[PDB]
Amino acid sequence: GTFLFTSESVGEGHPDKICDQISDAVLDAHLQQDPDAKVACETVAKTGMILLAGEITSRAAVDYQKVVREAVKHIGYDDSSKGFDYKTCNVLVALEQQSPDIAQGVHLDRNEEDIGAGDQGLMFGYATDETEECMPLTIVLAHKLNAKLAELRRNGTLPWLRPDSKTQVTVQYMQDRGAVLPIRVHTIVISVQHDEEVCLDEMRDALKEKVIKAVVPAKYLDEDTIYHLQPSGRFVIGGPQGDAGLTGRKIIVDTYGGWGAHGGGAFSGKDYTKVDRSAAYAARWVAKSLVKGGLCRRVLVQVSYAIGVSHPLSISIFHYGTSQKSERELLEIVKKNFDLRPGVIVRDLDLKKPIYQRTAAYGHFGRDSFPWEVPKKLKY
Amino acid sequence: GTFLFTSESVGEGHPDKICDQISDAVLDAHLQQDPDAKVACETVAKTGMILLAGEITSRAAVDYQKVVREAVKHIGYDDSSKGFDYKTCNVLVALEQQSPDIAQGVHLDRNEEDIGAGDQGLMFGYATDETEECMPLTIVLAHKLNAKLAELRRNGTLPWLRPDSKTQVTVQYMQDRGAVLPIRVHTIVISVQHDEEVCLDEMRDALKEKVIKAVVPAKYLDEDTIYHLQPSGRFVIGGPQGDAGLTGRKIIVDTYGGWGAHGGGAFSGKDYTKVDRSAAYAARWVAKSLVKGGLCRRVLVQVSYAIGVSHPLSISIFHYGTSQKSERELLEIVKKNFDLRPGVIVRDLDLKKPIYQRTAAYGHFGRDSFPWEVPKKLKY
Ligand SMILES: C[S@@+](CC[C@H](N)C(=O)[O-])C[C@H]1O[C@@H](n2cnc3c(N)ncnc32)[C@H](O)[C@@H]1O
Ligand SMILES: C[S@@+](CC[C@H](N)C(=O)[O-])C[C@H]1O[C@@H](n2cnc3c(N)ncnc32)[C@H](O)[C@@H]1O
Ligand SMILES: CN(C)c1nc(=O)n(-c2cccnc2)c2cc(Cl)ccc12
Ligand SMILES: CN(C)c1nc(=O)n(-c2cccnc2)c2cc(Cl)ccc12
Ligand SMILES: [Cl-]
Ligand SMILES: [Cl-]
Repeated sequence: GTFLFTSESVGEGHPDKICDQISDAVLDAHLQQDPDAKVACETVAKTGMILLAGEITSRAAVDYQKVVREAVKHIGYDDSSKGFDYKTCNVLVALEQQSPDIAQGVHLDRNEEDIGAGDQGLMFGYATDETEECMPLTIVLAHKLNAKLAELRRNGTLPWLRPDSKTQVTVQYMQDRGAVLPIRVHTIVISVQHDEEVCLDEMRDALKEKVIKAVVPAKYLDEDTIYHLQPSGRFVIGGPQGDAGLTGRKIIVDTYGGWGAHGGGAFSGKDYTKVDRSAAYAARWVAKSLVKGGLCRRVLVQVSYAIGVSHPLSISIFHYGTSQKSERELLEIVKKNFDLRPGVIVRDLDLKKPIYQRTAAYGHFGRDSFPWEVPKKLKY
Repeated sequence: GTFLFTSESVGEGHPDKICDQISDAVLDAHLQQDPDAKVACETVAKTGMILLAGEITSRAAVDYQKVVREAVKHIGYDDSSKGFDYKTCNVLVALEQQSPDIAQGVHLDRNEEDIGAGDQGLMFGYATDETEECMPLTIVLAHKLNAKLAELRRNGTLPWLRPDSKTQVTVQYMQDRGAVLPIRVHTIVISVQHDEEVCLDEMRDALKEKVIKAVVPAKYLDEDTIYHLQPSGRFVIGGPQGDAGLTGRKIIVDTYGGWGAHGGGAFSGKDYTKVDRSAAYAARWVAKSLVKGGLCRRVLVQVSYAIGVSHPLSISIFHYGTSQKSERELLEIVKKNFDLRPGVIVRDLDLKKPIYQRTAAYGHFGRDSFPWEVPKKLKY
């Protein structure tokens, strides 16, 4: 019954993640002034460049240069020695209003509760009782390794660190009637951008002793655990200079690390009417409510929409064999307890609040008791 | 045992898909001259603009203006009345060489068979016996609906059609010990860009009679099937003008339509050393080989890598209950029959061949007998 499973995560300065965080900084800036802003902000990053491209209709007055540069500053790209600098990079803007054809079909002259979905699409929610926060251990550990690197960079413990990083964790699990039980960590990868002066051995020793041991419980690590630390051997060039980044290119890091499923939609840079985000958050809320409600140990929820239509077109449940109730019965419980119209999700999950930049690194789920992480008490 | 499942697809002129096709036109142009080109070409599309951003090291001499414009011409954006024109759009290039830090850690001075993975990451392959081509019926039908729209546009049957389209199909399935059996089509969505003169009723009638009936077998359609045809009511503005597109924003349309799983990596614009593409193609090849070999009715394969390391870090199998063999036994059969080092996959799947633009619309799998679609005869 033993098997392996692998998940990855990336740091705040990974170029795709920079784009997600800037897209969400833009969204938050609009929502602080206009809770009903319609935002579809894509970000592209390459050497010396942040480009914003997309569609925004809003009553807010947003200074894009300031918002972009402040987000890059927070990430830590503040000097040409690091490969990118918020003070001196190019910020280019290609933003137009939302298509009036989309606006008239989705929200114009619609009662909020009855607003149409902002697009068609499919979305999934997942939860697993293997951790208290109901997330896969593989991705929780991968996120925490990136967070630890940023913590040691910011407190000056390891001043050779730069903001761009990636981690990957392979866990060996056992299973019991579809539930999964972590046994040990089989393999860890860490790659992180660094300065020109630190040597490989110093970095590898610090990554094992100050990063991995500070995050992964010793009970999961043994003589057979495989460590791939700075496996490329050199990572001085990094950030957008090493690799072009785009918004919505880390959708699996944003969600379940390979577990569960994904409908394809990106979260960052989108207001609640874009069901790629709101319905995925609601589906996480449903899945976590079923697991914390004791109805199943693990569960996957699919939902889908048509542009301009409020009610979902389909809802489906997969319990991996971890419920005594059938998937049909669980689906009936979901339909009796949840209303997944976007105009209802916005109220239940408070989705006009400008907390989106906080979601754009380290995963959107299993952290900070955001509304979609607080289970709903189920009646049946 | 009945349940619903939904998948979507998009047309060649969907703005994200335009980007994938241009990224792969660039890759093919390089591979036609330099089979060993290192390509990481992202594309961004917004009103009047194609931007190329990324990293290419190649001995080829490529005329980016010609390659981009020819790809847009093929798609059908050839006039300002359609919202985008290959003859007159802006083509901007932000392409640099591959990072020397990546090159030295991945491939420089390495025997080809022993080249390192071009990045860390996780990838999945999936196959299902529900169709001859071993793909989910939901996504096969969704792709064929987009192909039919492009066919009727190009042959002048429905001259009001434009290249930007989306479709979505919900199938009602039965199940038998983990295998899935399609029963009927529950809901179909079609949204397609159109000219200013055609009315909604004309479009809805043509979509049902000339598109859906020409693709979906009548046995799946009944009095209860729900049709959402042009549900937004108006879609004159389209393509990049209606919505900014980016490479690698249709990764679920490119693969299994929500079924199976995804590791997060985008395919288009990348040469074989980027395991996001090559290892996902090899994992599809493994999954299809297990199903066509009669070992299981449905199967999921995970693989993972570390940058600079040739052998995968992990391989895992999930058979959904559709094999008499355990997942451990199937994994042993996979390890005895396949070598998933990128420098071996390139040879088995002929991945230096410039056929990538052909993969960049209508899904990378279940079509055209590409090498990853030809099962390997298994020994055990
Ligand atoms: C390996 S790059 C993708 C391939 C790249 N576009 C190329 O031209 O080969 C993906 C991510 O890996 C990380 N990376 C960049 N340079 C690296 C290096 N020298 N060693 C390890 N990881 C690196 C960064 O997080 C980057 O965004
Ligand atoms: C609905 S748009 C995404 C949201 C958009 N960025 C916004 O500003 O609201 C996603 C895709 O839907 C399609 N689309 C564009 N305009 C549409 C319309 N008026 N009706 C239906 N689908 C449309 C195109 O394929 C487009 O790429
Ligand atoms: C309990 N086991 C054995 C697994 N549980 C899962 O949920 N999935 C899985 C993950 C994502 C989508 N579909 C299924 C697995 C996937 C693989 Cl490749 C291997 C093992 C498992
Ligand atoms: C056989 N049935 C009942 C299903 N089979 C699947 O393979 N998955 C599935 C799809 C993707 C990832 N993990 C699992 C399902 C997912 C849902 Cl939400 C509902 C039903 C099924
Ligand atoms: Cl990456
Ligand atoms: Cl889209």
